[PDB]
Amino acid sequence: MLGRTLSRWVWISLYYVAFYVVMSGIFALCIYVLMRTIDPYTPDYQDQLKSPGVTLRPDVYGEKGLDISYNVSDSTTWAGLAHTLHRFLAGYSPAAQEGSINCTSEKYFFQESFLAPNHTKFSCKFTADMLQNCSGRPDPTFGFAEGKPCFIIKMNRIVKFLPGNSTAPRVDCAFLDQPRDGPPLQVEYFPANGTYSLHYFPYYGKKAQPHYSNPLVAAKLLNVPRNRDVVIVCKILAEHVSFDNPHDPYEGKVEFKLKIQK
Amino acid sequence: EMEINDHQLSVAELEQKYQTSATKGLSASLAAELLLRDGPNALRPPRGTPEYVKFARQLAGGLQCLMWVAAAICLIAFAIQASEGDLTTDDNLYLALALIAVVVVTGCFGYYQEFKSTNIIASFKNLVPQQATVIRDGDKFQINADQLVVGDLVEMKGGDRVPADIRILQAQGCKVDNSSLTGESEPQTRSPECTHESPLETRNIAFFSTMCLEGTAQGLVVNTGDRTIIGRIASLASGVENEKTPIAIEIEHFVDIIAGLAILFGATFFIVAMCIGYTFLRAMVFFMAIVVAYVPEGLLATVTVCLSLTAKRLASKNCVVKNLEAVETLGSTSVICSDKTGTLTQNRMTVSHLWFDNHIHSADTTEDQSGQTFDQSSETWRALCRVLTLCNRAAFKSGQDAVPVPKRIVIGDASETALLKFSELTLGNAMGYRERFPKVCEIPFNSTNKFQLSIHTLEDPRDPRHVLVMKGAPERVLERCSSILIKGQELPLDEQWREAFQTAYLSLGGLGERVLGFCQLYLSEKDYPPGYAFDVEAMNFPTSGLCFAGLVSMIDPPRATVPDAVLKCRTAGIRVIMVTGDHPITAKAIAASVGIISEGSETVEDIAARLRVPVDQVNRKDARACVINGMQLKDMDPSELVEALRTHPEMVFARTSPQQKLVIVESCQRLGAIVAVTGDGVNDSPALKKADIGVAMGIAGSDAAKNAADMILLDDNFASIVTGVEQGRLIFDNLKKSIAYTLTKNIPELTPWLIYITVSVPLPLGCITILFIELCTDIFPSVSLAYEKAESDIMHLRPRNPKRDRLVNEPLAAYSYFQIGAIQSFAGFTDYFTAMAQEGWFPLLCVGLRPQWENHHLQDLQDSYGQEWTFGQRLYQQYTCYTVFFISIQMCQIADVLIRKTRRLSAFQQGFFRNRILVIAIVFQVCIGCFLCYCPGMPNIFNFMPIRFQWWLVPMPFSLLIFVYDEIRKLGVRCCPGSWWDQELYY
Ligand SMILES: CCCCCCCC/C=C\CCCCCCCC(=O)OC[C@H](COP(=O)(O)OCC[N+](C)(C)C)OC(=O)CCCCCCC/C=C/CCCCCCCC
Ligand SMILES: CC(C)CCC[C@@H](C)[C@H]1CC[C@H]2[C@@H]3CC=C4C[C@@H](O)CC[C@]4(C)[C@H]3CC[C@]12C
Ligand SMILES: *[C@@H]1O[C@H](CO)[C@@H](O)[C@H](O)[C@H]1NC(C)=O
Ligand SMILES: *[C@@H]1O[C@H](CO)[C@@H](O)[C@H](O)[C@H]1NC(C)=O
Ligand SMILES: *[C@@H]1O[C@H](CO)[C@@H](O)[C@H](O)[C@H]1NC(C)=O
Ligand SMILES: *[C@@H]1O[C@H](CO)[C@@H](O)[C@H](O)[C@H]1NC(C)=O
Ligand SMILES: *[C@@H]1O[C@H](CO)[C@@H](O)[C@H](O)[C@H]1NC(C)=O
Ligand code: ALF
Ligand SMILES: [K+]
Ligand SMILES: [K+]
Ligand SMILES: [K+]
Ligand SMILES: [Mg+2]
Repeated sequence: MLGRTLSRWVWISLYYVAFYVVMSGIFALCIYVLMRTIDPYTPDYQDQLKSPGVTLRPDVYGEKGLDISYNVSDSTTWAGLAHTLHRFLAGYSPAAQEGSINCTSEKYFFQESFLAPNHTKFSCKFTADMLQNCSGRPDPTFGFAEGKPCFIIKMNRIVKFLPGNSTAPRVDCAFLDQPRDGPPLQVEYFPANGTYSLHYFPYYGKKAQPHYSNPLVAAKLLNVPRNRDVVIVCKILAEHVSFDNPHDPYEGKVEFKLKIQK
Repeated sequence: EMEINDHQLSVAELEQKYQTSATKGLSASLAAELLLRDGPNALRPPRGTPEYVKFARQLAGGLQCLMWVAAAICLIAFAIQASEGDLTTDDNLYLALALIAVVVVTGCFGYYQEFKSTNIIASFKNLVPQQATVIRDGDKFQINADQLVVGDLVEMKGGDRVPADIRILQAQGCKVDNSSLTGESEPQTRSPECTHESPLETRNIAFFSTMCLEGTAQGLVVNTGDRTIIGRIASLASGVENEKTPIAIEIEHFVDIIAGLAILFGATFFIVAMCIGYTFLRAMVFFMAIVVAYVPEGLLATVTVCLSLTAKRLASKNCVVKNLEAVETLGSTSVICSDKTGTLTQNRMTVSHLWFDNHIHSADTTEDQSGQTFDQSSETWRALCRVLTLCNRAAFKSGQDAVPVPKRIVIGDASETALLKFSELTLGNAMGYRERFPKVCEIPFNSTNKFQLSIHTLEDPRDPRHVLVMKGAPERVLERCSSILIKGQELPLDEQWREAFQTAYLSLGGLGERVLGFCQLYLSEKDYPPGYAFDVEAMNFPTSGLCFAGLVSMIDPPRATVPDAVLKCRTAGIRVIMVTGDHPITAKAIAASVGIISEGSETVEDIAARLRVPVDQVNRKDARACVINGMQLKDMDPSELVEALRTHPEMVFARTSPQQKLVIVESCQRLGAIVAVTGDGVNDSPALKKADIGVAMGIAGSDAAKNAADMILLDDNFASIVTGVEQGRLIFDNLKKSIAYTLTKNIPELTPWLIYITVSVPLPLGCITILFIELCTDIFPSVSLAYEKAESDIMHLRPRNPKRDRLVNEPLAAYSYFQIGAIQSFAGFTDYFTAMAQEGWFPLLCVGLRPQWENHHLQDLQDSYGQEWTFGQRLYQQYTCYTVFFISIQMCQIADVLIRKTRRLSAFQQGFFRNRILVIAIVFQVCIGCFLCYCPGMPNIFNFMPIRFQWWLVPMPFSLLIFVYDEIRKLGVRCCPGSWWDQELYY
């Protein structure tokens, strides 16, 4: 009998239980109505997705930011990066691209009807061999053994996002601080000129395209000085892709620090 | 030593005791030695705690310590995270700075809450004289009063204050007023005779810092400095424990409740975070966030602002408080110990009753002349008015035409002033009337006559007859009188007339009145020519065979509003005790007049007189009224004092010392009662200091009383006491409502953190947003609840029980937190899930998403649609969630401020828009929220995002539910006043 008697405790506890059950039912009904209102294919709003983000592989991270360091004379500093690239491209192997189809239109793959199996949309096929030399099939070191590393660059997918069809979106990699006497960065691109084909866009969603694969661009860094702390920025050159955001460093571009020991 | 027994000792014994002489005085060397050994004849000021120490004390407490601990945790987290190079955590430093600023501001508000603007020491310092005529080894010289020692010769020049406690050796017509000791300005004769056993009542003792009105005297210094009566009074007034006010006690109670609940929540969820897997750093950050979310950061500031608003409203009614906490204590007061002279009365002798034409008349004694008058249409009345106008020696100060008659400055005795004021009020112009009747002869009330008589000349030049008028003591006039005027006819005095006069005199004197007899005798020009030499020393005046005119009685009457104010206070359940330093008969008469003693109530002596039985055989329980004087009070033990207080609900204390007033106040307080003291005197100052609320008069109050009091009645209305009681009860209720409104919103900002910790959803609410809610958006709506009207007749309710009735209690806390904050939290989470789902994050994906959501090494997190997100985009979505939860809380708080207007009545009954301040506060809150949401730069400065209107509209049904639920609860409470519903769901 603290504060009130035992029976009064029973009544007040029963009242609070009924109150909270009613409130939980109201909350559940509200959530159910919201989920019934939600569109299963297209998000209602994309206020935070005006421009896509850009990542690359391998993605060894320092505390401040993306930082890759390895030694050409030591194979222990290379195995992790090579294994990361291999496990990433395992999902782009042709056995994993069965659900996709071959596309050659070289223009926006607009689909208004669900003609694929599962009542879905068609998605285009991107196999690892489209990355030729940097695909890893002929050279399993991915260029890291000869001091010409390959970096796979992909842009984040956004539903019904069009990057601009005057030309295919392009990847351009360069030094962040251009050396005065130093030569500019020389990069070889896979596919040629490092363009994402227009038939990979628009992305229609996970339900519409369950087998969708982001197109990849491989940047083979040729002219990189050894025992230096260089910084490389790779940005997407598309009409509707913007990389001028101080708050988001990964929007439309990716910056990483590279150090090739010898 | 301090207790005076020197009035009971002979002159030779006193000389032997004090090593002095009655004539020569002390020697200079021995006087210097005694001064060195004793100290100066000055009041030593006891220094109090300094202002910086008080302000530092204001920086401590449950809430202050919790905020200090939270700021320390923020600083430690920032310092540890800065060492690891994670410089993006400046939010911890900013939050620590904000918490420090909140602590400092709350301390400033608390210091303002308890600040006092009175210096009581200076008031006593001004009472001390600076000159003292002293005789040391002959050669009478004048020095400062501080150089006086116990046993010393001093001359009592008229018009100067007495420089020490002095036993009179020789006096020549000396007269003083012991107002600082008794509250009475009546002159007191001082003579070298021990007329009483008590030094406070004897005639051979003069008191430090008392005015010598007239005459010269010589005396021997008995006590100096703090050993004097006034020194002990000053020490008693200054040295009283500063006990907390009831509002301070209630504030501490709910602060302890909140601090305990915060400790509980923080501790258990720190343990839970550690158990389910978290670093100690993260868990202590969680503890800090929980404490910040739960603790009301602006509650104390809002309480202080509400007290300030109530103080401003009270000062608008000529009632000023020395500190903000005084605005409440007059409400919940259960006992009022009131002074009589100057507090309940006007401190001015006034004609009250007249006895002429064999009938007792009652004159209007109101200071505004608004009462009922008496019959003034009799020849006997005109004759008596002529007698009382002509027998006036009082002089009038010129230039007082515009001054009201009761407020005029008159040069004369108290009785003469009262008679002249009565003449001015009734008859046209008293000075003119006296000018038209020149006095050929006049015998002053010097001595040996016991009456005042004068012979005048008729106004009409055609009548050379003279009229002789006499005024004196009633019995002395009676033995001189031989006839009495009845109905304008001269009837010879007989046994019946003498018996009637004696009965009227006894009845009139039994009401504590100063009765004076008036008579006249028309002379003749044959006996004395108009040019006769009426020499005063020639005894030529016969003064025999006079005709009685009537009887006039005077009293210090009550103020006009005092009886109604006392009646209203007693209707409000407050007990009114009268404590005065005046005589018991006058005290009982005034208590009966003002309503402290109700009609029909009788004392033990009254019952004994009615039943013709000795007082010892009368049962004490039969008497509803009781009068105790100072002698019985000092003979009475505390047990008998509390027994008398419990036995007699109508109590009057008369002839009481300041120490006895203090004893009565402390006895009432020890019974667990809130005690109010109303006084206007230095003798009232200790009781004013001790009382929970001390009230002093503005004009009539002395400086010591005004400095001891924490409430001043500027206009001396005494209805301001009723106003203050009403306003204190109102502010108690409005503080309950405001605190409920403030407390209800702490749950919707605490639940997001608990959910975030337990189920690892992305953070729904931020600490900066929580601080904005606490300190910017909801301060004004909570403050605006102090303008709420009373729901019921609060003046017909009894005072609250200080132990039972608390400002914040379990029903209030339970309702406000659980019932309402749960709905607010459900609204916030519904809006949170809505805003998340419209952007691609379904609730099931949100469950457990936090580790990937807050990963900086993860820039392509997929949502429910497969879209990949960067960390910055996810952070902006999190800020959107912050803003959505903030807006939900804002709408639910609009509904809450609507429902907090009444605790029992309906919003429809009390009116939605009658509180214009509340409406403006709601508008301001909405405007501030809109500015925060839609000002450019807010996403980067304060993490506020421009949200869509659907997220404004989602919490509106929840706000409507809050309103409807509170309306239904109040309807059930009204409909069933004694059911389980009223018992449990009423706060
Ligand atoms: C001390 C007392 C505490 C009491 C607390 C309340 C407890 C009960 C409250 C909630 C429990 C869960 C209620 C779930 C209601 C769901 C109703 C429903 O049937 O919806 C269906 C969804 C699944 O939809 P889908 O994926 O197929 O849609 C796909 C979209 N399409 C259809 C377009 C393709 O099911 C779902 O979302 C399930 C997930 C719902 C989100 C739950 C996340 C947990 C968060 C809790 C915060 C609550 C705070 C309460 C604060 C109280 C303060 C005192
Ligand atoms: C309600 C469901 C979800 C959980 C049930 C938990 C029970 C044991 C808890 C949750 C809510 C709690 C109540 C909440 C509020 C009050 C009012 C307070 O003055 C006394 C305790 C009391 C009465 C609590 C008792 C214990 C309680 C009933
Ligand atoms: C790279 O590895 C070789 C050994 O294989 C070592 O000698 C050299 O110091 C390494 N590079 C640097 C500069 O650290
Ligand atoms: C969906 O389509 C794929 C196409 O390969 C097929 O393998 C799978 O069985 C289908 N599943 C359903 C449930 O229709
Ligand atoms: C990549 O491989 C192809 C085929 O072997 C070769 O022709 C090309 O020169 C290689 N590129 C580089 C720079 O290694
Ligand atoms: C690009 O798409 C638009 C429709 O959005 C179409 O009108 C236009 O012809 C296209 N341009 C090219 C170069 O394909
Ligand atoms: C892109 O690559 C093709 C070869 O497939 C080449 O002919 C064309 O010039 C390249 N475009 C640019 C901009 O270099
Ligand atoms: F004025 Al008083 F006791 F009557 F101080
Ligand atoms: K809070
Ligand atoms: K006081
Ligand atoms: K006190
Ligand atoms: Mg007084």
